[PDB]
Amino acid sequence: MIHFILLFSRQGKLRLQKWYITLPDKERKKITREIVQIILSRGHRTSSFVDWKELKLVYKRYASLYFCCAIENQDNELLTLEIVHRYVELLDKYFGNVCELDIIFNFEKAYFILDEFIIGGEIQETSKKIAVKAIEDSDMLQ
Amino acid sequence: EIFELKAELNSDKKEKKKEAVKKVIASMTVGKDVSALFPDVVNCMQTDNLELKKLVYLYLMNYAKSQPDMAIMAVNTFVKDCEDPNPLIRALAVRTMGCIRVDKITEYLCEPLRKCLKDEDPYVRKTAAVCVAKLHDINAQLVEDQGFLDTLKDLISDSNPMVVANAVAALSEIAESHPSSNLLDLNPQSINKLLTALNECTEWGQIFILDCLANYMPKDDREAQSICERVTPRLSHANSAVVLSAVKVLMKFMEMLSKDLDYYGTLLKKLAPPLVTLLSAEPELQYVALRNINLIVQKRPEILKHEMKVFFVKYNDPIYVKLEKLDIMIRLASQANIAQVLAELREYATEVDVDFVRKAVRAIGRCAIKVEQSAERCVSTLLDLIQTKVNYVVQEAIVVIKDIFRKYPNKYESVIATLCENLDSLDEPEARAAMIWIVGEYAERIDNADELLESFLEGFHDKSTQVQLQLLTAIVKLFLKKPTETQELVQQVLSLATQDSDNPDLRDRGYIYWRLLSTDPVAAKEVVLAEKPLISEETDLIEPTLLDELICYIGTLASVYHKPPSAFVE
Amino acid sequence: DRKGGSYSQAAGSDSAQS
Amino acid sequence: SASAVYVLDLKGKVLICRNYRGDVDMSEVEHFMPILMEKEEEGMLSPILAHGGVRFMWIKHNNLYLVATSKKNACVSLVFSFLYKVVQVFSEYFKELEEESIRDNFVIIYELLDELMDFGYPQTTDSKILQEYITQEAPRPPATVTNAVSWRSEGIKYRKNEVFLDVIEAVNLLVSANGNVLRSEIVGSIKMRVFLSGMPELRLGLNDKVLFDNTGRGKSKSVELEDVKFHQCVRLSRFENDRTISFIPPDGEFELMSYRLNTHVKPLIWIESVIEKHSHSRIEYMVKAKSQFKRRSTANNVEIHIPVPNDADSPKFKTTVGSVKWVPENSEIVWSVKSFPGGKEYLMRAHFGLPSVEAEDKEGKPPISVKFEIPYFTTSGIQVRYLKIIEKSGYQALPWVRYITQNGDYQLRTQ
Amino acid sequence: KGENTSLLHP
Amino acid sequence: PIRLRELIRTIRTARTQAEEREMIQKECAAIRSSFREEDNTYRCRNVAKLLYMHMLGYPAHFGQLECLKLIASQKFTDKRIGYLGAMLLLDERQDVHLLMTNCIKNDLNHSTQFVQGLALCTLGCMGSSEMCRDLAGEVEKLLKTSNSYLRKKAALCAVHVIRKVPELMEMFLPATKNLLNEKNHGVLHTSVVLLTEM
Amino acid sequence: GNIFANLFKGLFGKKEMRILMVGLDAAGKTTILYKLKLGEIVTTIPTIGFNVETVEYKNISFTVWDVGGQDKIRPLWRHYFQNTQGLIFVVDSNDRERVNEAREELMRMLAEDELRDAVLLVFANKQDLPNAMNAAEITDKLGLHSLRHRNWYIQATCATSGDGLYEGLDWLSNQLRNQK
Ligand SMILES: Nc1nc2c(ncn2[C@@H]2O[C@H](COP(=O)(O)OP(=O)(O)OP(=O)(O)O)[C@@H](O)[C@H]2O)c(=O)[nH]1
Ligand SMILES: [Mg+2]
Repeated sequence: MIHFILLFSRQGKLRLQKWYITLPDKERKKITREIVQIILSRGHRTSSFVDWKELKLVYKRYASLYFCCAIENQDNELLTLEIVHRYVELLDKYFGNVCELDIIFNFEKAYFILDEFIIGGEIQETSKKIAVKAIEDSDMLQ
Repeated sequence: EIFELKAELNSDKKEKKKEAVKKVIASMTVGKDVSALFPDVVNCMQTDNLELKKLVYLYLMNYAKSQPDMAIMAVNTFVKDCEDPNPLIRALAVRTMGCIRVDKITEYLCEPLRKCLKDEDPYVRKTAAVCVAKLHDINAQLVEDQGFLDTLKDLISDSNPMVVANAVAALSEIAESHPSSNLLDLNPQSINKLLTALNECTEWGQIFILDCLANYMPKDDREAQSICERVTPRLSHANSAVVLSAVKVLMKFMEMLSKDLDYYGTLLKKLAPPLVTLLSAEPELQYVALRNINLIVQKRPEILKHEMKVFFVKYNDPIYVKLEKLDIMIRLASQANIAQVLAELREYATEVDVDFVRKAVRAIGRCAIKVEQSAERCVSTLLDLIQTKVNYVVQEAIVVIKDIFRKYPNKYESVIATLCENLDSLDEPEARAAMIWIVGEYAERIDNADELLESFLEGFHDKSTQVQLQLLTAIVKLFLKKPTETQELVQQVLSLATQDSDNPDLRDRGYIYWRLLSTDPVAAKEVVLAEKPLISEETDLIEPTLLDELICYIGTLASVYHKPPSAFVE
Repeated sequence: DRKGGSYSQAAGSDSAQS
Repeated sequence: SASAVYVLDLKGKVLICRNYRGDVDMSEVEHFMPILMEKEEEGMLSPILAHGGVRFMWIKHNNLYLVATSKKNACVSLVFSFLYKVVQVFSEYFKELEEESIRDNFVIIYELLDELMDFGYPQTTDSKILQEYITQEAPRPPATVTNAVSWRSEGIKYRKNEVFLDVIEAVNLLVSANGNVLRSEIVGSIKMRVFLSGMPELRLGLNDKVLFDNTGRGKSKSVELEDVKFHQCVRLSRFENDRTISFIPPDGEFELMSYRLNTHVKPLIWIESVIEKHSHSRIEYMVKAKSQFKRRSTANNVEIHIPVPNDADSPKFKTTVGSVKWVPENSEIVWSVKSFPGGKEYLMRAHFGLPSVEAEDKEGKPPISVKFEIPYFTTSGIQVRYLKIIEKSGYQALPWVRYITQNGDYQLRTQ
Repeated sequence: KGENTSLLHP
Repeated sequence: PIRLRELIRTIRTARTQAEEREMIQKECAAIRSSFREEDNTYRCRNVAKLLYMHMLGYPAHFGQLECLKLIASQKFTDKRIGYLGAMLLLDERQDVHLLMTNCIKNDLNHSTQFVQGLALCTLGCMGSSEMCRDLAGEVEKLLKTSNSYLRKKAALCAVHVIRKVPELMEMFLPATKNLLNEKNHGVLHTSVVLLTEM
Repeated sequence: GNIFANLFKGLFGKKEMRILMVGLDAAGKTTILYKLKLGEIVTTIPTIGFNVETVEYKNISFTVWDVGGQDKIRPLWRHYFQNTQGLIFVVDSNDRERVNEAREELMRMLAEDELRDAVLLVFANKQDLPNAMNAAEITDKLGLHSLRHRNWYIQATCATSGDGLYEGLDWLSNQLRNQK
């Protein structure tokens, strides 16, 4: 399972954060800072895969904001990238032309979508249309 | 963009040329590589506008190393400008000539340097001296061939006291970079002439004048007395660097000063107000002042005997400033202000800086070790800190208690009971090893020493090499002192450290302990539990040879770093 | 007027010291 | 011995740089930012940086760090003095210290930097002289710099010769939490705004204890300042010889002398604070302030800052005199008083709740300080005797000076 | 800027 | 009632780190003052601001009771805000999730599908050793449900309970029997994941 | 300033008041709250967390926050004491062994400076079996008369019957409301 998934900008600002492992607040902040430093000090030809603290630290940012995940060494690496791409596509479909500025304003919506997509570090919605329909129905509830 | 800029620069419009120069400067200042346009700007160099000349010179200096080959088209312009009637233009040309890092460029500027060496303008003279110094730094052989040393020596014996100071600084830099052969040392007449111009020198000139005296070695008390009297007025100058230079000069002169004469006493009396004033300087200069005081503390510690209130770290003082103040207080600790030091350490122990708290604990321990008159007060403070319920505070208190027991353990038997139950669950190796050593050495006032060591024996084989050695030593000491309640404990420790311990040093120690136990248990008391002599504490004072050298090196980067001048430069 | 102490005229020297 | 002095920004971008020696590559500035970030994160950050064999000393400015890279073991004090002089010159020329003026006056900034120092040796340090030779909106250099008298420009003509003095008093009291004051120092400040015609030579005269003892008049109230520093124009030879304060006053406001000596008198304001803070239930602020100064003196704009709890909320203030406002940014309650007559007694009773959830870490106990400023009060009792204004042409001057007493390091240790 | 740009450009 | 968008704009308008910290402190003081009065109308905006401040790196110890109060509320937005607060600032090591067990149990029988799904997701994300012990029976009850949208959530909750409590996997042996014919991809994936975890 | 709007609001009833629910587990706290809010005895599971509800009576909306008597939930009453205007204590007259524990918990709770403005509200729960004590024996055992500066009233209510709830509510309103 994914220990923690967080969205961070290129400058170091974090646009998302979702950890599935209970850690101390100071320890969590230190881990996030170390992950940002490793990602911020990584080239474009590093394969987007890092084994930091025995965790599959996969970094793949399609824009100025980067995305990272940390999972145990028990599954294929391409599965994490596929899940990240599917989540990004679902978020773009839910929002529409998602940008960095819109991410800050829609933090609650993004958190709700992430919770409805993956729970506890495991995949919860394999389909892409069903999750979008459920999110739309939940939003229309009020 | 680039093509448009080149076309504008290749135009005959003065406003357009000025706009292009401003755009190039903004691009150069903004981080744009405008060195490729240097040859284009070479043609548009001889301009009547003073602002344009400065920008062109700046671009050439910034584009000289980048395009040394293209820089050959500026010698004629520099030669023409070297005879400019305007003193500002001449000074700018002199500055630009020395700023060009061209090996073949300074060769053609030797004649202009010789022409400008005798410049009547004091600013012109200073610019010529600066250019000569720059040429000597770039090419010492070229400077020697040009023979500027004779002109530089006579420059100090001229008017333009600021120009004289600039020439003196240039000569010192040349000699400082020189291997000391052919030194520019002057007789007492030169020193008197400099002192006469010292009062007319500016803030920069005063520092340069004081730098020259740092190299001269006085040989007569009357000359030393006159020098001290002259340097005394420098202490009433607002320039902190001037104050620091004057203090360094006074300290250097005090090396040959006689304590019998009253001049040394007057100098010591007048130095304290200067130190107090310097301590109230800016935070950037606060660290420098603290370093200078620490360097001079080891030389004349009696100068600042009564300076203790200012040694307290301010609430708004920086972390480095607080550390420097704590170091000064520790070095300046005395029995007269022992209570004040203890109160400040207690006040310093309530801060939120973990590093600051550790430094305060270390300073308190050092003060307690240095002066035995406050040993009871130090023990009480350590007990209060331990009772404060701070993990870092508890570890620091345990370390301090362990250090004090090894230094003054004759009256340290009253704290074993208090330290016996002091939340010993801490796993810090420094605190755990100190507690184990204290228990082993002080296994007389505690009736449950074996019980306390039982908890730490669960992971003795995997605790640490130093921790395991300390635990084994404590077990051996307990067995030697009271083997009735530790007969099985000693055997278990020997088995664990001899069979389950793979450490080479630890295994050897365990084997030696087992052999001693199996050979003569009675002799182990006189061999293992022997009365150790006094522990030789390491002196924090610098060596006298280094102290003398550091006295001359006042205000340099080595003083802040506390390293020799040759050990910090590359 | 002005806060922080009004400006007052100052002498040239100590007339009682000659 | 700094290789080059540059002005940086908060984002790590260098606002402006000016090489003086060329012994250090300009690319070393880039590594300064990561080094500063590491030092701040590790607590090892210091103003004097070190990038290998090259030291990059930096000073935190209003908006950017004044990084001065150096190569050899040059005069660190000299480098600091040069940086301070450059900061003062920039403040004089530019009224704002931010990135707005750095990129707005670069044309004159480069010329000023070039004229200031050459080859690592500062040459120009007079702001008025620099403005008379370098302007943002060129003639030959002025002769005042070449002449010895660089603190008084000749040829100044004024309709009236008026000098505005300022007797600034700084009362710093370091009162420990036990109630005993440890650091009690009063620092004087003799700043005069001389605006006359010509370059008159000031002849300072005051009621100094040393001067009175030397003259035999050591029987009245004489101020014995522990530290007295003369200005640039002040002649140190006369002061060392017979305490003769003879110097050419500058054109404008300048600090001629600054007294600095310890204080053995009772505090001007006696503040008693009570912390009736319940265990995560409520907080009590028993603040009582007693004015120990003379009743004839009133403290204008008195602001006694009482640090409130970091997580405290819903506070209620029960005071008698003076408005109390809780600043969320300051996280403390400041006892703001417009005018505080001497001998006034103000009692305050704070009451606020506390969050149920306990704090994860402690926040410390910052000291309590007041912002009292009572002018027209001379606590030290030092009285100025006369100011010898001598002019070759001959004119009648009318100097003015005001004594201002303010609260400096009057910080009281929290309980 | 670089923030208003689409994450995937779709 | 300061909106989250206004707080984000104000944070973006701050340049200096000290200025941003002061603005965050003022916002947190305002939020604490509003919470101390027991405000329930604009609680959503305060919760969003507190979450943004916590994500920005600001303390939120005092903002724990408000999240618990909003969790036991009736508004759908309030319930979502409380669930988000419990998932973000609530943890087993925090110990503030112990009082949330009764709220979760009450919401376990809630008729609304979004509320039940949100509660299940929060329980899975913040699974505790004691919370799973008191909620193990509820998870098994929903495992036999025929709701495709809830089957995945039930499987995830069971997997989280098994991971947190390996000794509780014995109660899921018959619950997942005969569940390999699920047409929905999510239900089949959840069943396969549960089988692999077991 | 003007208080015309406040007077208009109070003319038809504006005061609401507050209340708290305290007592040992299985002491009728949940059943008592259900009877007060709804009017029927609804079976409830163990109070792992807390129950929050509001009761409107006599134009006053007195919110009730049920608090369990579990060991892990007994120390949690401090959090519920914040922003609380009233407090109701549920005792078990049929639990002699738990009577001492309830008395100790009540003494510990009443010994808090924050919980000082709340009047005493003790309900004699389990008033349906012969083992339940009277309104004076339970108070004497708990030492209700020794609570200085505390306005406490002893009321006996049967969880199955619900009798005495109206009298207790009227007494609480009279103690809290000092108007006509
Ligand atoms: N049937 C009945 N039960 C009563 C009576 N008096 C008290 N009770 C108790 O009240 C309990 C009601 O349970 P809940 O609704 O959960 O409320 P509670 O008493 O606070 O129990 P917890 O919520 O677990 O703290 C029952 O378990 C009974 O033990 C009564 O007169 N008749
Ligand atoms: Mg109940």
